Amino acid sequence: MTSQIRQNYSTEVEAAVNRLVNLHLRASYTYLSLGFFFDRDDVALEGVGHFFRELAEEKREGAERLLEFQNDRGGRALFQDVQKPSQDEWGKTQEAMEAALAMEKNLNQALLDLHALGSARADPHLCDFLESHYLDKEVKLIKKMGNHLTNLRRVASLGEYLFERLTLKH
Amino acid sequence: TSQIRQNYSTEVEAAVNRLVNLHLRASYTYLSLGFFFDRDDVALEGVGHFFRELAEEKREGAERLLEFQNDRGGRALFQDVQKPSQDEWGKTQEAMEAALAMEKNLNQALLDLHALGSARADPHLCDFLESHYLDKEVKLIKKMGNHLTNLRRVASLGEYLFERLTLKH
Amino acid sequence: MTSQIRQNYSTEVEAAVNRLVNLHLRASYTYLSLGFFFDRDDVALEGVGHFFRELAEEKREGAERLLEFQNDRGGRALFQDVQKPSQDEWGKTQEAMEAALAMEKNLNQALLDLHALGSARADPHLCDFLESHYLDKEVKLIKKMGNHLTNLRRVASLGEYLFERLTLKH
Amino acid sequence: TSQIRQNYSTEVEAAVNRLVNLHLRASYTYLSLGFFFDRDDVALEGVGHFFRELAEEKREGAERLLEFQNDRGGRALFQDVQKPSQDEWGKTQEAMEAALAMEKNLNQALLDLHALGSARADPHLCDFLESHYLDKEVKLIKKMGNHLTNLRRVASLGEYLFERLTLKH
Repeated sequence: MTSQIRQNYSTEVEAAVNRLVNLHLRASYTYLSLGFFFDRDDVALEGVGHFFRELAEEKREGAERLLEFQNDRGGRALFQDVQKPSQDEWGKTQEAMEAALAMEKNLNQALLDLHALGSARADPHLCDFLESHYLDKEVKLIKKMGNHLTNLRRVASLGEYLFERLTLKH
Repeated sequence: TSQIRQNYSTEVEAAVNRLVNLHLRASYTYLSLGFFFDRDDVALEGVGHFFRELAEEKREGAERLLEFQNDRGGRALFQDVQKPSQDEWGKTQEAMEAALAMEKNLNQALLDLHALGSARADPHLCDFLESHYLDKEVKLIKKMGNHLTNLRRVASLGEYLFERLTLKH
Repeated sequence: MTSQIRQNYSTEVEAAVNRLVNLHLRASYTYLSLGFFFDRDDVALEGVGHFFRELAEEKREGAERLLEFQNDRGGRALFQDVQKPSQDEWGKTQEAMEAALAMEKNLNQALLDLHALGSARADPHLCDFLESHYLDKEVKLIKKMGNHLTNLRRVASLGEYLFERLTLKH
Repeated sequence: TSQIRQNYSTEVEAAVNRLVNLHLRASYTYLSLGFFFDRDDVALEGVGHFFRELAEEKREGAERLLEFQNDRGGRALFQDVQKPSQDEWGKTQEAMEAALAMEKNLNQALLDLHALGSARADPHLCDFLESHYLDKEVKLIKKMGNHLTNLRRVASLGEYLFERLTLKH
């Protein structure tokens, strides 16, 4: 059938929002894997673990907010398989932070493609939603990850422990 | 002409005037609805309060659009506020369908004004409409869709129960 | 690789905890799908939606607690694909509650299988953890779902709305 | 022969006595460790406080096991508490490895007592051990493993930094 409330909503935009919800769920899954990898007994870096566990929660809230938006606009959420994380062990915190930065840059590129699509179909509500809820948060998180990576390259064992102790915990 | 007018078009100004007129007429229709649902032969005060609040919201929208028109250097031109389309609105389901259609038309007018402002390169107007008008409209349309679904679900007795358990509290 | 803290922990039990984490994640995914299906404009039962959204949170906390346990015991978490929910649309709230009850009973059966496995391999900490954190919660949730199903069969349109209004909180 | 003894075995009673002795010996060793780490030529007061707290935890464990033995109708038999296995414990990494080995031995003894009580069908003893001894022991072993990983990571200067930023916090 057709929704009674659906207005100025495209099927392409709806599929793109569904794919974005899947991407956000996959990112939350990867961050859960990272956070639980970093509290292992042979890693023992609980600050990095808390960082990634908070990022997993943030991505989960993002996916749930995108689903609420999809429901508000008259679209039907179609859930897909949440692909497992790309790695089982993430090595040092620098490699893990580089992987997280690449993943958020890909998520941001997807957000920007959805914004360009919504601006093409003249969907101002979708673009305003993405701007007020997704774009600035993402650039802030990418800047924070760049700072963390710079400080990790600076302290590069002992420097890794000092970074986890004095930067991530504080 | 005005000393403060900048990046403001005459087409956009006329569109804002027509939009404040649409908002005033929608507030008028919601006032008529809320006072129809308070009659002694209707006696549904929850759905009456619903439309009485919607009339206030539409009036605030029209006044905010007028403040915007004044802030941008435009001249507000007021027109006749056409009387509501109906005197009696029947059951609450028919009235809620009429309100939903009216707000879908209002949201379509808002989107047309946003497209006009984006074509004329008026970023302030589009930002104003996005931050103040679009999301409120989609939220109200979703609420009206939920109300209509629940009204179709309960459909006399179901109407009273909907007004008591959903609209009143 | 011969972790320093692993003691009285089996590889079979570790694989079973991993499968349980995957089952809990799949259940949380299914409950998220349910709670967002019950918030559509053509369903409009936000009480049932809130119920299922709260259950998805509980399943996610269960999976995270099982992962914390796996880390505490010296096991390595292996993440798999989170299979998409079994249905896209769940029909009436009675069919959806029956599906949720079946899923809860299957999750409880998996928990009991893991408890029996841990008792077979003489793993007292695992069985104590499952008893104090998972079994009673499961039987309470199953009893609540049985009560909800009985009341839904009792009120069986108008009865569904009345059940969502007077029984389910928002 | 006691009036309250029920479902209590002589084997289980002897095992609880041996476990109380093991807990007292572990408390003695942790006391020796904590007082070794506040020496003037060690000067690591954080890792000293760590072991001073662990000694108190083992003392509470032994006293709770004695209270349990009294509650079940058994007669506590106290034995000699052997001196700690070392007088000087070297660096904090060697000392933490020794503490981890002692904790794993204590946990293995707890698991043997649990298996014994489950063999004699003593559900109260197993429930007591599960609710009071097993989870605490696995948490302490995980904490010691994390401490050892961080000590191997920072490994002089790294040892001081670990005692300052991890143990004092």
